Amino acid sequence: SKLPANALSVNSKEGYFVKPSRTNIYNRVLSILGEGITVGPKRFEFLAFSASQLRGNSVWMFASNEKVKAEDIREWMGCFRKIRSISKCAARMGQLFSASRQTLIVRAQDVEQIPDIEVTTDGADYCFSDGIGKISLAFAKQ
Amino acid sequence: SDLQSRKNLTEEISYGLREAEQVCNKQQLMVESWRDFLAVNGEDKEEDSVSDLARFCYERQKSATLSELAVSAFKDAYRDVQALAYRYGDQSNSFLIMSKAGSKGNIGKLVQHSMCIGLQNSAVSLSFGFPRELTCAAWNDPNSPLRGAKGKTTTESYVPYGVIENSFLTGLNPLESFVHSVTSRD
Amino acid sequence: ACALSEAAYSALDQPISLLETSPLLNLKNVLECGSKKGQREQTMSLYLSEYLSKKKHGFEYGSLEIKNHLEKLSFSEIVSTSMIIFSPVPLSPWVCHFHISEKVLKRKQLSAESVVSSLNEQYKSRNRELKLDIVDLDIQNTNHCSSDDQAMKDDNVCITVTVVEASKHSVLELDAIRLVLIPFLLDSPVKGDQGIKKVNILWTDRPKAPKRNGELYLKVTMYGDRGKRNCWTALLECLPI
Amino acid sequence: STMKFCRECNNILYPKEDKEQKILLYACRNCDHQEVADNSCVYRNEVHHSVSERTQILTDVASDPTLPRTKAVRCSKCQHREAVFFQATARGEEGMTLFFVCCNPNCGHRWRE
Amino acid sequence: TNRSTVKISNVPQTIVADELLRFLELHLGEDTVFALEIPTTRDNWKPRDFARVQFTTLEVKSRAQLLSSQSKLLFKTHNLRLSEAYDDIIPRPVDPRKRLDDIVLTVGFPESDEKRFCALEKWDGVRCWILTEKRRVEFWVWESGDCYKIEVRFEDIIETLSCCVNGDASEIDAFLLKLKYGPKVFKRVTDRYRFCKEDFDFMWIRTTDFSGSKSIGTSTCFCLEVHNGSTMLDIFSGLPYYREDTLSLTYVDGKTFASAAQIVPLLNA
Amino acid sequence: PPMDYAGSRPRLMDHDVTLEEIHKFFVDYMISDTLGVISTAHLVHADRDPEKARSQKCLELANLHSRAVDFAKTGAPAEMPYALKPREFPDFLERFEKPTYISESVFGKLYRAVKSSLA
RNA sequence: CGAGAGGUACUUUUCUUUUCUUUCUUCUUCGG
RNA sequence: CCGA
Ligand SMILES: [Zn+2]
Ligand SMILES: [Zn+2]
Repeated sequence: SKLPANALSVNSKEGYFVKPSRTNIYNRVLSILGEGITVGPKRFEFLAFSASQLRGNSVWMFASNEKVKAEDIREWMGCFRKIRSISKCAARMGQLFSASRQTLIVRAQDVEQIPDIEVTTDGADYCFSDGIGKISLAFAKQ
Repeated sequence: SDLQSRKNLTEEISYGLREAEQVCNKQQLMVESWRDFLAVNGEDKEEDSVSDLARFCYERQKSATLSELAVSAFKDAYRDVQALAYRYGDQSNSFLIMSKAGSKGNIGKLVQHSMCIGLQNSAVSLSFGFPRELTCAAWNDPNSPLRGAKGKTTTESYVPYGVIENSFLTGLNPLESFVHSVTSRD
Repeated sequence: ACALSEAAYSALDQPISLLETSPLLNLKNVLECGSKKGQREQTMSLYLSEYLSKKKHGFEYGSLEIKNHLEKLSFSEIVSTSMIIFSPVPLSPWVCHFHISEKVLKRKQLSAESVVSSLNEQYKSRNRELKLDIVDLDIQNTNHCSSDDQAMKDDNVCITVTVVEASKHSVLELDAIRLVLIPFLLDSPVKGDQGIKKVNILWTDRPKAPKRNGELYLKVTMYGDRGKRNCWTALLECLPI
Repeated sequence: STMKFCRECNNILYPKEDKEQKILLYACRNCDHQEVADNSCVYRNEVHHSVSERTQILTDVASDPTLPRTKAVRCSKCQHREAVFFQATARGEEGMTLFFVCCNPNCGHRWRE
Repeated sequence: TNRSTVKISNVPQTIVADELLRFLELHLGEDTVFALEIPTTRDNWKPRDFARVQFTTLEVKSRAQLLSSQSKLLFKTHNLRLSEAYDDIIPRPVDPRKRLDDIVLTVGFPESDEKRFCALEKWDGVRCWILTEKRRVEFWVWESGDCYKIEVRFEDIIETLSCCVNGDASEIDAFLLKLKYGPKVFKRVTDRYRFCKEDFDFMWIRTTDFSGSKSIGTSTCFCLEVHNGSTMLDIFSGLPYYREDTLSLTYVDGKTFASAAQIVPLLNA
Repeated sequence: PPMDYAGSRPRLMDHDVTLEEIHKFFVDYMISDTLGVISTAHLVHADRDPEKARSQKCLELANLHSRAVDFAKTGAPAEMPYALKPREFPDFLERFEKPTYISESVFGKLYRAVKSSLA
């Protein structure tokens, strides 16, 4: 079943204000995420987790073989050093994990950046081009 | 009504004053020097800053704003200590009748008559403080704020702040009577 | 007048604390308020705008950004160790070294270049310092000075103050630099203006000058202007905000 | 501020920079002696603004201001409106985030912005 | 009739728990009150207008309810009114036979193709509380001073047996439990209005396995060795999926599977 | 009129991620996750209270829902307060353990209309 | 007739419900 | 299982 908020990080008022106390389940799940599991002649390392894996308390794991490793598959997706957040750097590593069907590869020369449009009414920032884009008639057929 | 009710009343007063002292010690941390401690982070001195029971009383009397934010922090926590005269007192009590009728007196006079005097402070800057115990051992302490400069660098002026655990019925200590005389001379 | 005097006799003639006053003195200061001089206090009370409530906790952030902008913060409260180091064209034998830790600059929301810019902004606008035949005063910020005196802070910055001499040694005396040049820039603010004593944020329930249709407000205490300018006309120049 | 003593005169010394040698020397005013200086340090002072000695504790000098209080919020544990707000930093963040501290004496709760 | 914890409606606010305890033990029998708790708004100096009392049996609870309904409980000019509480003050089964004291608990799994049992570790002098109303069973395993509560639900048990260690079929001294899921492990960590009659002033937090050899994580089968199981068969018949049959077993030596990793139920590759 | 759209302030660190803060964010996502109770408490506080979806206890829950759905985006928890849980469930729920109560809203009528059909 | 002394003479003159929170560990909602 |  789902792990509750009382099986780990139990609250305990110590001193002036209350403070959450991390029990042995906290240090167990942290040790499993850090070191990994070791079944067979293999060892599974933390790759990433998707957006719905975070709500369902699941995670993806990979074993470092002779060909690739757990770091190479992570840097093959992209470079996450330009994100100074803790939640967004984890959320952008689960963006490329959707249940999809692959199509042909578009080269790096076929990029065209249109300047966006936005409105600012009464001090509140708004935008119309959140994630939209343009595509041709024949590209939908291909 | 009997001796056990008076013993339970004194045991409740002795814990209510100890809780009000902790309320004032909590409220004394609301300054611009403990902003790294009041924030939700990992502090190393979180167990060493709470045990300073005499340093907080020394810092409350040396400055004028920390005593002003602690008098108001004692006076609202004492509203639950003053609410014990209606539980233990009977409906045929003459002081409760004269206080609920509004003819003469209030509950603040009955608390000092029966349970405890409470907060004793003066609005004038003097050259001595109160040793937070008002006992015989507190008067003979050489590193006490009652004598003068405690050496924490010397001290020049104090704002007197003292709580009397006794009342006007059980009798006051000579140090507690001196504290009451200083706070009532004005 | 009888209804006011009857409230004047039956009032508490004892002060509550050292910060406040008696209810009798508070009535006396209100009734005898036309003295047109005294103590140079001139306390003001600024309010907040209506459009600041469009953000999450916008009033608290606005009051904190105001109190961070128009409060005086001297240069002496930022430095930790001042020294004079014989550095040796050099053109100056004495260089004032001001070492500042990197924690108080992040705590007061300052930087190593902003304090040099605000020191130059007070040097180029205040001629109250006595004349030592000074033509220029350059300030060189350095995060690691080579002054081999006491290597006790490896995570602090240094500020070197150098006086420009007019091809002579009439400025090179130590006593004048120690007594005039050092307290001039140490009593100069790096944040806010010079004529504001203290700013505190207060919460009120029945405020003066009510709105059209409980709120947070600030209480600015300004220094007494010795010139002909008013304290309100100096508070208005609140030009960035 | 750093004072030294003469070798034979046993008097005070004064710093005297030699313009023809571009060095620092300490010359005795009474006896004709010019000693070699060391480390070029002629002044050192831990900057303490306590210029009002034995008078700062009588009147409120306000060397430690109070934190402001607001009543336009509500705590999570208790349903109290009064709360202490201030600005600080986190353990590893970069910037300044708003914190809150409840004013209720029995709540003991604190939360971020 | 499920719980014995009774909530008194109007207690005086000028009393202590000892004055109510002596009053209840004067009106009812001697030391018939197990737990007593007066909730406080403050820490230790402001009791509330009600209190919770837990008795030792149901007969004294019904007698106290009959005395309260007839208005025969006058404590300092206050008529006590009894009602029903929400839960027990201490999760303890109200049965003198269900609280098995000083028994032998051993863990393991069937090793061979027969109905044998290999023991990894052995726990001596443990408690056993069969909570029928809460539908769970709990054990108190003391190890290196501190104790660890091991909660086992009724839905996790899929096969209840009746074994015999001493060989004789009439000497039923073991009860084999088969757990589908795993048990919840707890830990004990470390004053005026609470009497409580025993040592229960602590708290339970969910921790990991306490054994140094980590035997509990690979302990899907249990074996409750009792002192003398003769009339306990009527109590153990209330366990779900209880096979009504006596069957022997063999205590195999099983200290070989001793790993030190966090992931316990793995074969040595 | 509509509600606000800007969420909480983002939290930027002064260094790079050392692959342990992601572990801490994944483990601390289990605790302080009150996303499962906001939509329940809003649905009960709209059934038990008249002038539904316009009272203050509905506006605080609507703000807490918009703050809780951004917990996967930014690291700001929801912090569901006390004195806002209903402690009583309506008729159109499957919670047969809580001390429920007969719902007088349109949801109780729609729940009884299917019992009138499966009879 | 003016000066110096001691004495009567402001007494509580504004604290607010005395009923304010610990019965806790509990389903996110939609479409493939 | 996946996408707001
Ligand atoms: Zn330097
Ligand atoms: Zn609160």
